[PDB]
Amino acid sequence: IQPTDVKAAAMWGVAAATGGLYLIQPWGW
Amino acid sequence: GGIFEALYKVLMRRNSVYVTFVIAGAFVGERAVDYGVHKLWEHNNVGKRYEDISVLGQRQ
Amino acid sequence: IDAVDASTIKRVANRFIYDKDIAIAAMGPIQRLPDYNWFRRRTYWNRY
Repeated sequence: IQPTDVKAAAMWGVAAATGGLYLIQPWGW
Repeated sequence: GGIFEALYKVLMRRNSVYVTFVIAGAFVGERAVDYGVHKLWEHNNVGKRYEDISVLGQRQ
Repeated sequence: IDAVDASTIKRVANRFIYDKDIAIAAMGPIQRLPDYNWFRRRTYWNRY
């Protein structure tokens, strides 16, 4: 379950990064 | 070179890291090319801008 | 022998199997056998 749990953690992190970028789009970050 | 192999081992043993890398590279290259084209545009034609008219504030 | 557990299996497999070249040889009615690129791409997963 641990490799699957951390795979899901990484996928959730990718999705969360993209969603945060959607919320605020700083040009010079 | 060996730097290519080092980059390959650092970034591509998983896939979500690859997706994140692609997104980050996109949203950095966009800014870099924007800066470059804006700077070249400013350089090409000096004196014509809106803040370069000598009488901008003499219709009060 | 009993000093080769799951972690060592994964380590050696990622040293020898994952994303490496192959050699094939086939004989007979092999007109329906997938081409080289199929096998070569199937040595890693994009799910993980």
